[PDB]
Amino acid sequence: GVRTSPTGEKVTHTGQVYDDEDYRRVRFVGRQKEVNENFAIDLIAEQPVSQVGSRVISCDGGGGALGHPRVYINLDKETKTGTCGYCGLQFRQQH
Amino acid sequence: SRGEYVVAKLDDLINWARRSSLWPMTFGLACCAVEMMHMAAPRYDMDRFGVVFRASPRQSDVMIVAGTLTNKMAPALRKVYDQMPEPRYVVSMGSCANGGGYYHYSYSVVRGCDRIVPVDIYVPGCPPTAEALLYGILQLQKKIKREKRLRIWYRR
Amino acid sequence: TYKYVNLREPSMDMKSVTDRAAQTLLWTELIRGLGMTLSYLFREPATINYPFEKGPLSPRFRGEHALRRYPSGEERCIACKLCEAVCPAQAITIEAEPRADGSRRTTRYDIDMTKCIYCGFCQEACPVDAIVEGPNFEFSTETHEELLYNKEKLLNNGDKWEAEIAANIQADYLYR
Amino acid sequence: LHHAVIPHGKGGRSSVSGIVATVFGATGFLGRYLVNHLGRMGSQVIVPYRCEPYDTMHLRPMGDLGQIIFMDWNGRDKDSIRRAVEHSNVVINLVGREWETKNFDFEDVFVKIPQAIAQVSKEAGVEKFIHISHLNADIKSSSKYLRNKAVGEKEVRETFPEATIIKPADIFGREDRFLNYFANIRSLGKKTVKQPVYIVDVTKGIINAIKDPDARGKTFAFVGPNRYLLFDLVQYVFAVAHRPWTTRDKVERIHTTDRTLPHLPGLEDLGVQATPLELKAIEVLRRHRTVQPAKTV
Amino acid sequence: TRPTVRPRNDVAHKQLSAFGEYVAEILPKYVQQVQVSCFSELEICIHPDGVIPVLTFLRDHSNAQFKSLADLTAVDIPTRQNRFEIVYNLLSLRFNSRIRVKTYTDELTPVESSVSVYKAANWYEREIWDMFGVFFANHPDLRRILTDYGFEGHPFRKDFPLSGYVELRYDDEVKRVVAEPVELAQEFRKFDLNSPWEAFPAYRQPPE
Amino acid sequence: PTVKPPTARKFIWTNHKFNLSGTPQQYVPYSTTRKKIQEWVPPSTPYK
Amino acid sequence: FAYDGLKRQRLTEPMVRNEKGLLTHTTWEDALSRVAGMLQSCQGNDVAAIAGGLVDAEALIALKDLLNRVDSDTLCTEEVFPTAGAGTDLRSNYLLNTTIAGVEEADVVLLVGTNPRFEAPLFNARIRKSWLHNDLKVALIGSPVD
Amino acid sequence: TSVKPIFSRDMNEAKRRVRELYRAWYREVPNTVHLFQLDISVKQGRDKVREMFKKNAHVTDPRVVDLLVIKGKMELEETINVWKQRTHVMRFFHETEAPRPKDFLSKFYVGHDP
Amino acid sequence: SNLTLNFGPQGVLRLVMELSGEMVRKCDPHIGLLHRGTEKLIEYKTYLQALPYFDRLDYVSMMCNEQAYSLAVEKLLNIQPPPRAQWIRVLFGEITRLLNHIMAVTTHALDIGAMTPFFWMFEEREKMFEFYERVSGARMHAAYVRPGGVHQDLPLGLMDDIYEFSKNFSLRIDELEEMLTNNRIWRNRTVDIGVVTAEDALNYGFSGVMLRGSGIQWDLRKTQPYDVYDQVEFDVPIGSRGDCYDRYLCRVEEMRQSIRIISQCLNKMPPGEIKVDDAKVSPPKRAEMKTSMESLIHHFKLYTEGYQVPPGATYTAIEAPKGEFGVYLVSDGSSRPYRCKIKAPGFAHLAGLDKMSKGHMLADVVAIIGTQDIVFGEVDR
Ligand SMILES: CCCCCCCCCCCCCCCCCC(=O)OC[C@H](COP(=O)(O)OCCN)OC(=O)CCCCCCCCCCCCCCCCC
Ligand SMILES: NC(=O)C1=CN([C@@H]2O[C@H](COP(=O)(O)OP(=O)(O)OC[C@H]3O[C@@H](n4cnc5c(N)ncnc54)[C@H](OP(=O)(O)O)[C@@H]3O)[C@@H](O)[C@H]2O)C=CC1
Ligand code: SF4
Ligand code: SF4
Ligand code: SF4
Ligand SMILES: [Zn+2]
Repeated sequence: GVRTSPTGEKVTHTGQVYDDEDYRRVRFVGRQKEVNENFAIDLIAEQPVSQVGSRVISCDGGGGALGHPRVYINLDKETKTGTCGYCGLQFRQQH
Repeated sequence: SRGEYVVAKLDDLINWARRSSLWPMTFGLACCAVEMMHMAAPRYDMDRFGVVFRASPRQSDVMIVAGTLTNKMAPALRKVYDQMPEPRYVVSMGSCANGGGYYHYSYSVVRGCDRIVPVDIYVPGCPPTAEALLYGILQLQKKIKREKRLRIWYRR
Repeated sequence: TYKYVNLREPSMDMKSVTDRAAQTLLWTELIRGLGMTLSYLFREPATINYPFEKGPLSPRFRGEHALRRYPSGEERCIACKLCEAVCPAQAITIEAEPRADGSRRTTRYDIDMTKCIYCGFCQEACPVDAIVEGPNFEFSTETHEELLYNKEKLLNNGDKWEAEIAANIQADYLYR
Repeated sequence: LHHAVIPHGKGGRSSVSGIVATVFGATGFLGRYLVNHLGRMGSQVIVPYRCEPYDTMHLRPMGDLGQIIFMDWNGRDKDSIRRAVEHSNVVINLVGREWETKNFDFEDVFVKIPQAIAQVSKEAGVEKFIHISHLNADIKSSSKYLRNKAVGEKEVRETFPEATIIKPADIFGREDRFLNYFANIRSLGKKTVKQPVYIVDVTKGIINAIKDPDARGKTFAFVGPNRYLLFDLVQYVFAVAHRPWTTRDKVERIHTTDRTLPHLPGLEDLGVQATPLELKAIEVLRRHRTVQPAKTV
Repeated sequence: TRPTVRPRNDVAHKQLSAFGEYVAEILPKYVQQVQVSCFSELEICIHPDGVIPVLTFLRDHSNAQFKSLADLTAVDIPTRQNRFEIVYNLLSLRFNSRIRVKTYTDELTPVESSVSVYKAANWYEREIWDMFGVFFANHPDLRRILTDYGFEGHPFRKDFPLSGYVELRYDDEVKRVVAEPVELAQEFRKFDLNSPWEAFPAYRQPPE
Repeated sequence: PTVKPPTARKFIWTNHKFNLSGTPQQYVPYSTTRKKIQEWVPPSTPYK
Repeated sequence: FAYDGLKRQRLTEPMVRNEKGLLTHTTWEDALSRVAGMLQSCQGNDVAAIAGGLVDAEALIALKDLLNRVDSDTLCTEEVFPTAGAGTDLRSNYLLNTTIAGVEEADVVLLVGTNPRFEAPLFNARIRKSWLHNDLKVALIGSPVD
Repeated sequence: TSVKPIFSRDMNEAKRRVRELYRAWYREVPNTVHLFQLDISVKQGRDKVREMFKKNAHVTDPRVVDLLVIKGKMELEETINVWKQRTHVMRFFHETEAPRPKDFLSKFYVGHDP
Repeated sequence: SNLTLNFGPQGVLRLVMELSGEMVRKCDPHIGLLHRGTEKLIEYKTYLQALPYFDRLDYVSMMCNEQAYSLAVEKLLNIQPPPRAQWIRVLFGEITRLLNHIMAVTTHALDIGAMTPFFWMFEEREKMFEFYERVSGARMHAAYVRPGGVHQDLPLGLMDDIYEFSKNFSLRIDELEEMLTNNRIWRNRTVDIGVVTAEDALNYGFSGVMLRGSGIQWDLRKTQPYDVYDQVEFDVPIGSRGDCYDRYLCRVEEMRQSIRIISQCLNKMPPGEIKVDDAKVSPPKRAEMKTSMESLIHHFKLYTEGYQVPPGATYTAIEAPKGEFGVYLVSDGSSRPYRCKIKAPGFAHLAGLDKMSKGHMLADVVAIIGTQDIVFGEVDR
């Protein structure tokens, strides 16, 4: 989910864009500013909250040894989802 | 116009003759020389592209800097570059020639051969494979293909 | 347990002396060398037709760097800075901060490809398989600063090359 | 002042100098040493080029990474000039020809191109503009060079009122066309008086005019420390170089004497000691080798 | 401790201890220490006046016969008043053995050149001049061998920075490779990697 | 890949691109972080 | 945790007043010339000086030597200390004379008019360590702060 | 405080060695300007040799000036024998370097360096 | 008077010749043209980080120098590799020996003028670089042999291809030897050239073929054996005259005996792990890094800090194809070396170049620089 400064220069997933009066835009004159158009903070918000029937859930990011270190998430808060600290996936106890 | 067409065909002819007959002068500085020798070896075989094996510096078309450029040899690099007739080209090969590489923070290493000579093609790797060096040489040939010396001369 | 190369005495009967003189006057071993070179004339050469034919590689090959994503679009890198800690060239520069959803992510992930020694300690130090040294070796540039990759270039390398990187990691991760 | 343009470092190669310079005509004799001396401070130099990019290769070792930005430009197109000056804080104009071509005469080069560069840099918010004219520029001059160059000087002064105009007399260096023109001509001697200025002094003067805020709107005259007659100058060039393409305009400009302008400041007001010919003419003319110094006025 | 632990060779340990006693009692004029490491390597720490008498002994004595000079090394240790530690690695082919001969100097005391004993040293200690600044007296051709010709300083001294003080670049004004003060586009990032917990209690030094 | 196709993702490029060095679509490096030290913006009113 | 104010609202460039009375950016030559032109016209009590809370001793004695060259003794701080009597002539009547560590040796502490929790928090922590381990008797004259 | 000497026993033998080294450099400078075809005058190279000798004039230790004479001999050997190029000879003349600020005020203007 | 030439840098080498017409009176090799300050950069980097510098010293003998540094660090750590890692190290060390002797013989023939067996044997060298790329991912600088064993196990089907290579490689040695050994022009360029006596070879610090060409029966794989060289069966070629021709024959026979060793290592490869099973030195598997807490802590601390090596000094020398390659490693107790002197054979050989080229001619200097296999990366560090 890219956005654009009033200079026409694209805004990265960090939020970086050069200022209007900054000379360092001259490196993009006649060339392109290479930004990635798949913002991970937008792509992780599209994932469904996984409803599980346990109090403690585990996540390994999928794949087993192809994912991240396996972590355990407590699901005692019904107010809030329990987000995996590595992959950003989030869980909820269904009761 | 007619003269624009004539100088366009003449640019195409002289660019064909200069890219299809590149003669390299290879600086065998370090480990990248071994992979240049594999690019000359029978598998990848530079000679079938018109790229001859070990021409002399006073008639070569491209200086391949292949290996670490130390402080002790940077004037020798610039001197051999100055002895080359024009059009001369420089291919930087591997990380030490490109930016200093694994010896970037060394006291006795020139941090990239583009502090010494003007570099046309940067081939990255440690060492870049002989197939990757050959990719860089073909990209040099494509850069020679889109030169516009006589078109700009007719327009100047 | 040792052998003497070049400790043969030549014979001194008239047969072997005439053999050595025939070898001198009739150039027999020079004809042997001509015969070996003539033998290679009538062989198929080892030359592949690059760019249309490619040299054979393995799934372990260490080419151009890329940053991978999970199969949800979330990037794998969680700013732990093991890859710039182990980088023998100090080619990696990382800066991080928590982003808007609280995730531990990088704002700067730079790899100076001209400093890089392409040894792949960053992919084997990475605990989440984020940075990989993928299959691409044909990425020569015409300018020095084009070989100074920021995070956007490496994420575009991951998006460009993920279909091949994931298959190489699938073929190789049981040896790791 | 913006934060990215504050000078940092020790003034070396990888430092920041705060100069964002657009040097028009950097692929020539003065642009060579100007981009050299700007790049050793750590300046963001923008080089617009008309020629083949191969003829820009020697400008590439002159700075750090990303410091020289090459871009295309047409001298009749204001759009590419605006594309090249819209980030610069100083615009130097070094566009010139010793001869007229079929596509560009002296009026196309000395009048229309500097007026276009100065006007577009005026409407782009550029602080500093530098125009390079000739010391012998005059409206009623004998050579079309000096006539159109005086007209271009007047136009630059009336379209960029804070422009620094610089008058070098006849510049000598390694890639010049003053001592090398004399050494290869194998025209005569007349009553012509010349004081030649050295190219590193011209470059130091251009940079000290970039850095000085009191040089805005001034007109400088860059002249050497010794005036020579034409005949014994040419004989001293043949004496150093060990010897016994042209136009009529170059002959009109060799036999035109270098005028004395005391009312215009010079290299001594920009902190530049003028280097005499007797120290650097050997460095210029050692190439032409297969000595009594020249008498002044 | 069978699979993963390197096995101790007590035979070579006892033999090198006996030969260290032997060298310490034949040459008490110079031998200051004799030590044998846990992986069975012998070090003879001598006085710098006895470089030529010790090295000619081990080269020529029929129980030693250390004919080969494997390596010659200096080590910079700035916490000593004799900061440089000159290391001679010697190989006996008759007795299939290696010995280390270690001496010391500061910046200004010269060490006697061992080119009379082993001609191999003709470059090695020459390298020690280029890298450390240790002068070697009565050397035939002592000059720099590895650094550039106009290089000031000695690089392998530990008070010398990782980069130099000067860097080279081609300058087009003077048409020449020139030296300028070093300025990095990115600083070498010093990492503080030492763990604050003691790793080896065997090497624990007693406090004050 | 006709026999064993790669595992498809929503982020993998549907349009592969070749080496773009020497073109206007080439990569240009830049700092991907924001401004660190904030400056004092002086107030727009006079001091009287 | 106050180090992130060290990277906000910072004065990074010299500023002078323009014709509109607005602070505008300038170089060091212009700013120091416009200050020294006013310092050369002052003498006596025409020029004064106030030091803040975060000022080092080197700049304090720099400005004191500079304002003594103009013969100006009006050198002030913001935190008001009474000059009645000895004033600042003797160092004893404006120091923590015992020490911070000397609270460990004390048995009775009288805290007058102060809230040492938020004025000097580690001095309060040392008082609590003496209170806990040495059974210090603490009396406070002032508002009943915690 | 008794040290082993290098070549000299006191300061006078060391000044003898400094004097002969300066004589050898003074004789060498015209040949150095000639065969390297340097752009400097012979007087300017001799002033540089005088500057490089007077840079170390404060040393009152015989071993230190012994090593200085030895290093000047090595530089002279690299100059007579054409081992140095033109660049190595001209590195004594710091030409392309900017003039460093000398007073307090310009060093205050350009940065933080004392 | 007599002639003085400067064969300059137009690896790389500067040569100052004092000639007396055709003869050579003095040969001064000016080196340092590839001095990069490797063994100062080692001092600021950890042991794992200092490992890839050893690939780039003798850049035609990569895994040999990896093996020598790994043996030095494992000696200071008082740990040993598993047996399978030892057989893999000896296997790839002899493949590296084939690489280096092909480079040596074919460039020594290329400089003299026989330019054809260069092209014939670099296809075999291309196949061995494919073996390196299959085992590690890079064709030359593998960073594969590490302290503790090797980095990663052999991929399946690699040993069958090493078999198919080794079965055919003796015919390649035979056709090289057909082109050069009985060739009268090759013999006239190498027989009377650079005769080195055995006493001067021991005195000059020569090692390897430079000793064994002169009849000295010394090979460090026999006398001071390392990983499993006491368990393989091979012969050591010995010269008779100390010249360029005997050193050529010694290198051809060392290719023969390396093929013998590679056949024995293919037939005797044991099962098991490839790192030391101390996870405080060699890193754990990635499957157990992502499951175990101790293994994640050890992964973190090995790839950021590294293992602490106990304080001590060692000189570990192996038999690289150029000779005795030594590492004098000094550890101060931290996870970075205090000192790492790199002894390489080409330094002492190029020091002896001046004696070896006395009384010879100018075109014999290139033969003597060929018979000492001089890679200037290992000479200048
Ligand atoms: C007024 C109008 C006329 C003006 C004057 C011109 C007269 C004719 C002159 C000759 C022809 C001019 C045009 C030259 C070719 C232009 C197009 C071109 O460059 O095509 C490229 C093509 C090869 O494509 P490439 O990019 O190499 O692809 C590699 C594949 N893997 O290339 C090819 O397929 C082959 C290219 C061959 C080029 C022509 C042959 C060489 C010239 C012969 C005549 C001159 C020399 C005579 C002999 C000299 C002495 C021996
Ligand atoms: N003796 C001297 O050197 C003196 C020079 N001057 C003035 O100083 C300036 C620079 O001098 P100098 O270096 O010698 O001149 P050069 O001819 O060497 O350089 C001129 C530069 O301008 C470019 N240029 C020329 N004509 C045009 C055009 N029509 N459109 C676009 N670009 C063009 C050239 O590029 P390209 O390569 O494409 O042609 C080149 O980069 C000139 O204005 C000259 O009149 C003043 C006094 C003395
Ligand atoms: S980039 Fe690396 S592999 Fe290549 S020559 Fe340099 S050190 Fe050797
Ligand atoms: S491959 Fe090696 S040098 Fe390159 S970024 Fe990764 S760890 Fe650093
Ligand atoms: S790429 Fe991997 S190792 Fe590097 S900071 Fe990101 S998660 Fe850590
Ligand atoms: Zn997860």
